[PDB]
Amino acid sequence: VPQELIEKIKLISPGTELRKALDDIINANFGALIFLVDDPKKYEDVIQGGFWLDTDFSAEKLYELSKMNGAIVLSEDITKIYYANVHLVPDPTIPTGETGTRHRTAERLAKQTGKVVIAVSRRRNIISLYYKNYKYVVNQVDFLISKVTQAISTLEKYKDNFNKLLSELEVLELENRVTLADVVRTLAKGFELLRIVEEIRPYIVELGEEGRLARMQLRELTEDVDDLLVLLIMDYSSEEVEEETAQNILQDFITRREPSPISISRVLGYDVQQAAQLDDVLVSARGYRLLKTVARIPLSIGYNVVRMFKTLDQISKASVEDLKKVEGIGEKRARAISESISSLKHRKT
Amino acid sequence: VPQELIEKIKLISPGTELRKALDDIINANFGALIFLVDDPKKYEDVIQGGFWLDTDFSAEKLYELSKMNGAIVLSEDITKIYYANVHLVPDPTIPTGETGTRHRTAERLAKQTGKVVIAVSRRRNIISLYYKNYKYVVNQVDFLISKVTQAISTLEKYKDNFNKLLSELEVLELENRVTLADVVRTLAKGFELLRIVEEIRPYIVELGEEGRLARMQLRELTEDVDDLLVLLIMDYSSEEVEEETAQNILQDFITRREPSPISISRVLGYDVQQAAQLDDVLVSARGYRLLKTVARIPLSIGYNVVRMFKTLDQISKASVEDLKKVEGIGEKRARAISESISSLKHRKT
Amino acid sequence: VPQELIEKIKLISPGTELRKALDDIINANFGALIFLVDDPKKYEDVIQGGFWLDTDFSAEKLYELSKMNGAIVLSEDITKIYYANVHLVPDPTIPTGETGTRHRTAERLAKQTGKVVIAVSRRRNIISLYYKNYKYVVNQVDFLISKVTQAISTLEKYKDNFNKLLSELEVLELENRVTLADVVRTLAKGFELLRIVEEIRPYIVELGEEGRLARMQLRELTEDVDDLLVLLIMDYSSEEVEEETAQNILQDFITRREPSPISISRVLGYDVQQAAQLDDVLVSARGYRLLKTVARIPLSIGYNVVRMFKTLDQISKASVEDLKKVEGIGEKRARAISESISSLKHRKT
Amino acid sequence: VPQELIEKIKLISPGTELRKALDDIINANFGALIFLVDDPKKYEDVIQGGFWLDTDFSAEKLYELSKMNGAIVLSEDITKIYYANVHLVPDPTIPTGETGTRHRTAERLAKQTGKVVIAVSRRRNIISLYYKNYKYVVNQVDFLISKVTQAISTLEKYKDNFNKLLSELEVLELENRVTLADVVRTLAKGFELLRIVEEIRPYIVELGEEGRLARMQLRELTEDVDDLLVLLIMDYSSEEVEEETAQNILQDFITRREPSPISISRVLGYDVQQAAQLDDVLVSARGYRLLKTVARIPLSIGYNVVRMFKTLDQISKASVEDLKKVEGIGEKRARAISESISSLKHRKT
Repeated sequence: VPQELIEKIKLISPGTELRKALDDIINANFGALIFLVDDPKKYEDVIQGGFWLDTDFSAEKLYELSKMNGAIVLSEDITKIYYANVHLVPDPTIPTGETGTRHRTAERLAKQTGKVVIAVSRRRNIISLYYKNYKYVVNQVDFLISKVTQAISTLEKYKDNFNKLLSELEVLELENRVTLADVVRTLAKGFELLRIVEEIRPYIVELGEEGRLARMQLRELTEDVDDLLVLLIMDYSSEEVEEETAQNILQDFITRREPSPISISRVLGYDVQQAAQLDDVLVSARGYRLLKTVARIPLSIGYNVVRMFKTLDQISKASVEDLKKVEGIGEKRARAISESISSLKHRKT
Repeated sequence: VPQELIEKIKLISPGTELRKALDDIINANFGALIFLVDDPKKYEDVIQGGFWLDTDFSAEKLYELSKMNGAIVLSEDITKIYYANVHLVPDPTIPTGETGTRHRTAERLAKQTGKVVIAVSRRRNIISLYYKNYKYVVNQVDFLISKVTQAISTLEKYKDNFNKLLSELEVLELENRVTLADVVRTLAKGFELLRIVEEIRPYIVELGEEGRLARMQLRELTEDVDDLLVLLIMDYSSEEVEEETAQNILQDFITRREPSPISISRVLGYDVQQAAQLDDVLVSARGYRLLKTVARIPLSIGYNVVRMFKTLDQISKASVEDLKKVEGIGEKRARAISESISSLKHRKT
Repeated sequence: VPQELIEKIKLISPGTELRKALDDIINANFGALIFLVDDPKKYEDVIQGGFWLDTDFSAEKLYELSKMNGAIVLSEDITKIYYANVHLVPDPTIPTGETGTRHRTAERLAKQTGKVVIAVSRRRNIISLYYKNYKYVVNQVDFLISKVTQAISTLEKYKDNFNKLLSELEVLELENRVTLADVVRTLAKGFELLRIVEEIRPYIVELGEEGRLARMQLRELTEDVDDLLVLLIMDYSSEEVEEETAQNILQDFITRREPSPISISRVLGYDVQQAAQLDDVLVSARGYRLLKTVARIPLSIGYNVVRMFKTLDQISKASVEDLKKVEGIGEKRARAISESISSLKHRKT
Repeated sequence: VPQELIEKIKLISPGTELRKALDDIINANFGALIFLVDDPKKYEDVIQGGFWLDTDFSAEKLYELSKMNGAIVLSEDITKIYYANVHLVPDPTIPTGETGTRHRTAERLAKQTGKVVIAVSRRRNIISLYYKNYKYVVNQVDFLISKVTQAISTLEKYKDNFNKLLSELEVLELENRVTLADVVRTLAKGFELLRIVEEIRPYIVELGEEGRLARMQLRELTEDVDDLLVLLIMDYSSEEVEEETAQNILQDFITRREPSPISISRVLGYDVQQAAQLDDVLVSARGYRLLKTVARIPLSIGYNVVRMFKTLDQISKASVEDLKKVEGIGEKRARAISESISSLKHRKT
C-alpha cells in the first residue's frame, strides 16, 4: 500500500472535518462525488456547469452542497470549496471496472488527472477513494472497531500463551536443560503474535483519531516482545549473531517467511528436517537475554561478557572478581550480573 | 448436518462474491429468489418468462437484476447468470411448511429438482437456503460475531478454571496424594470446555472469512487440552489403557455422554455410584502425562517406562541408571526423565 | 417481582414462538395488542367485532394478523388464535397511567379481567406486558446482552480482586497472623461480588434462551464463592457458628444489609465502631475452610475436629495419631489433614 | 469544563425523565428546541405565539408536544411545561457559529438570556445543549459505552503491566537491589494508567445511570493505585518527603506534567538528563510502602520508624526489641513489622 495513497487516506480519516462531513452525508443517504484539485482553471475541461463558489471549506457547507445533484470540487488541502453541482466529464474511453455512473466517473477522472476523487453512493455506507490507478474503500468506524477489538482479543490469547512458554523456557534456561524444541516453540508463538499486529495495522490506520485506544492496547500487549525475540535469537542461534542480524531474522519471520518449527530452527542454523528432531537437540543460552534484561548490561558490553564466558551457565558460575576482568564490568556491573542471576536461580529453580 | 449441505452453505458464506451480492440485496430491502442449476435446458419446464442472459456472474450484476420482480437462475458453480425476472413453477402438490409465495416456491423447487434455491424476503435480513429436503437459515455476521464473542468469553472462564484445577492436581500428583474426586473434577471441566467448542463450531463455519480471528482464538484457548485430557485418562483409569482408547473416551464425553462425576469415574473403571465416594478413592498417576509433556518422552517409549515402574511415584525414585534399563531410554532420555521430575518437585512441592 | 408475573414473562422470553412473532412485528413496525384468555365466551363483553378464527397458533399467523388494525385474542397457553382485528372495550373508569389508546386499553383490560395483555406500539421497540395490576417492560436482546456483558466484565474485576485478597489471607492464615481487617476486607469483596450477581439476575432471566452463555459465565465466575464465604464466617466469627447460621449471615449481606467493614465485623460478633480498630484485632481461623476444602473433611466431622483442637494453628501441630482420636478420623482422614496442611505451609509460607 | 455547565448536563443525562423524552424524540426523528426558564413572564419578549400550557412535566407530554412545529418552554427544574409550539426570537445580531435556524436560535437565545436551550435536529442523533457562552454536545449511550468499554480494556492492559513491574520491584526492594530505572519505570506506568482514568471521566459522567457498571470497573482496577504510587514516591524520592507533598507530585504527573522517565526522576530530586543514567543510580526504599501496606503501620507512626532506621533494609534487620524503641511501636506493632517483612523475604526472595 503506497505511501502516496496513505497520505490521501489521511484526508478522510476519523478526526478530519472532511470525514465528519462525509459521515453526515452517509448518515443522510445523500450521495457524494468530490474532486480534489489545486488549480481549478487547469481542469476546467473536465468541469462543466454548476456554481462557482470559491469559499472557505467547512463540514456544514459540504453537507449542504451535497444535497444538490452532481459533483463538488475542493482544493487538495481541503481548505476551499471551488465548485458545487458540477458535471464531471472524464474521457469515456478510460478503462474502469466500477459500476454505476458515479463510481465509473470517479475512477476515470482520477486516472485521467492524477487527482483524488471521492464517491459515496446513496444506499451504501462506504467511502470510495480514487487517486491515480488506486482505489481504496474506507470503512465506517463501527466496522473497524469490531475487527480491531477482535484482533486485540486474539492478541491477548497469543500473548498469554507466549508468557507461559517463556516462563517455562526461563526455568529450563536457568537449569541449563533447554532443547531446540523449547526455543523454536517460543519463537514461533512470538513471531505469530507480531504477525497479527502487522496484519491489523491497516485497520488501525483507517481508524484515525478513533484508533487511539486501540494503539495503546497494542503497545501494552507487545511492548518488549520484539527485543525479547531478538535476544532469544542471539542466545540460541547455532553460531554467534550480531544484534542487527537477529533483528532481520525477526523481520523475515514477521513478514516474508512462515514461522514453521523446521523453518525457524533451520534459519537459526540447525540442520534438522523433521519436527521430532528438535526434542533431541540440546542448546545453551549465550546469556544476552539475561544480561540486557535483568542485569541491565548494555548489549555492546554484553558482547565482551559472552566473548569471555560463552554461555549463561558459565556466567552463572563466575564470581564477582571473575566477571570484573571483562572490558566494561566494574564492581557495579559485576554484582549486578552475579546477584541477579543467583536471585533468579533461587526464586525460579 | 450433512456434508452435502455444508458444501452448499459455503456458496453463500462471508467472503464469496455471491454472499457480497446478497448482503447488498438485504441492505437494500430488495428480495431475492435464486435457483442454482447446471443445465438450464433440463429445467426449462420450471422456468417461465423472464430474460435469457447467459452472461458471466458478478456481484454487481446480481444486485442490479434483483431490482426486478421474480427469480434469477445461476449456474451451480456461480460463474454464470442464466436467467433473470423469471417465474418459477414447481409442482404445487409438494408439501411445504414455509410461509409466503417466495419461500413456498423455494422449498418446493429444491425438493422437486434436487438443486439449491435461495430466498431473501424484503423485510427480514436472513438468507434462507434450500437444497433437497434441507433448509438452512444463514445469519448476518453481526448476529454471529455476537454469539461467538460470547462463546469465547465463556471458554476463557472455563479454561481459567481448568488451569486452576490442573495446577492443584499437579501438586497432588507430585506428592502422590491424588484422589479420584480430584481427577474427575479436572476431567469434567476439560470435557465441558471442549463441548462448548463443539457447539460453537457451526457458528464459526457460518462466519466464513469473517471467522478467521474467531478460529485463532479457539485454537489458542484449546491448543493442548485434548492431549492433556487423553494423558490424564491414561494416567488415572482403573486399569491400563492404550492411547487411542483414551482418545475415544474423550470423544464419548465430548459428544454422546454427559460428563457427570459418577459417569466419568465409572467409565474410567471405578465402581462408585455416590459422588461422595470419590473423595475416598486414592489414585496414583501412571506417569504418561509427565513423561510425554515434560520429559518429552514419546508415548511409544513411555509405555515401556510405565511397563517397568508402573507409577509416577516409582519413576520419580528411579536413578538415571535405573531408568536406562528401559527399552528406549539412553542417558539423554534418562536424565530428561530424572531431572525434569526432580526440578518439578523442587519448584512445585 | 412476584412469581405469578415471572411465569407470564416466560411466555414472551427469547426462545418462544410468541417472542419470535413479536420480534418480527417489532421489526416491521406493525403494532400489536394481544389478549390472553382461556374461555373467549366468558370475555365476549370486552371483545367486539373482528374475525372469529379458532385456529392453531403459529408465529407466522400472528405476524400476518398483526398487519390488520385492532387486537388479537390468543389462548393462555398460546396454542390457539381465537380472534383477530377486534375492538377491546375494557371499563373506561379504571385508572391508568399509560399513554395512547393502545397502552391505556391494555392496562385497563388486564386490571379488569385478571388476564395478560401485550402491547407493542409502532415506533418503539419494547414489549409491554400487563397481567393484573402489574406492568413489565420486556427489552430487546441486544439491549440485555449489552448490560449483561458489562455486568460480567465487572464481575471479572471483582473476582480477581477477591482472589488476590484470599491468597494473601491464606498466607496470613497459615502463619497465624490474621487480623480482623484482613477477614472483613475479604468478606466485603465477596459479598459485593455476589450482590452484583443478584442484581443482574432479572436481566439474565429476561434473556431466556439467549441467556445460556451468560449463565455459564456466571456459574464459572461464582462457582465456589458462596461456600468459601460461609467457611470464612465459620472460621472467623467471634464465637462458634453452625453452617446454616453462617449461610444466613451470607444471605443477609447479599440482600438486606450493606457490607460495610464495621457492619460485617459487628455481625461477626466483634464490638468495634471505628474502621481503624480492625487492624488491631487479632483472629485465628477455626480451620473449617482448610478442613472441608483442602483435606476434604465433611463439615459434620470437621465440627469434632474443631471441637477438639479449636483452631487451625493447633490442628497444624497435631500428629496423625493425635488427629485420630477425633470422632470420624481414621488413618485416611488423619493423613489427609496432616499432609495437606503441611504441604500448604511448605509451598505458601 | 465549568461546574456550572456540568449541573446543566445532569438535566439531560441517562436516568432523567427529560433524557428519556429526548431519546424518544431522537428515535422518532422529530426535532426539538427547548427553552429552560424559571419566570416565563420575564422572557415574554423572546417568546411568541404557541400555546400557554402551564402543566406538570412528563416525558410522554414532552414527546407529544414535540410533534408540533417550533419550541417548548419548561421550568428550569423540569417540573412544569409552560409553552409549546412557540416562536423563539433572540436578538439576531448575537454572534453564532452554528448552522441551520434551529441551532442558531438555540445558541443566540442561551447567550442572550443566560438560560439553557436544547436543540435536537431531525436527522442527527445528538442532543446539543447551550447554557451561556457554552455549547456541550451530549452523545447517545451506545456511542459512550463503546469508548468507555475500550478505555476499560485499555486500563486492564496498563494495570497488568503495572502489576508485573511492581512484583519485580518488590523482589528488588526486598533484596535491596533497586535502581532508579526500576522505580521510574513503575511510577510512569502508574501515572499513565491514572491519566487514562482522568481522560475517560467526562464520558463516564455523560453516561449517568448507564455509567454505573463502568464506575465499578474503574474503581476495581484503580482501587489502591494512588496510595501505592504515593508510597513509592515517599520511599524513593532523593530526600525525605511528606505524604501530602508526594500526593501533589502524583497530581502533577496525572494532570499537568508528562511522565517521561527523566522528568519523573528529576522531580524525585535526582540530577540526571540522559535516560541511560537511571540504570546506574542505586536507590534504597525508606520503607513506607511496606510499613503501611503490609505491616499496617499508620503513616504518622511510620515517620518515626523511618526517622530511626532510615531504610527498609535496616528495618528488616531490626529485632522486635529494637523496633520497640520507636515512638508508637508496642510489641503488637513490633511483631507485625518484624514478621511481615521476614515472611515476605522468605516467600518472595
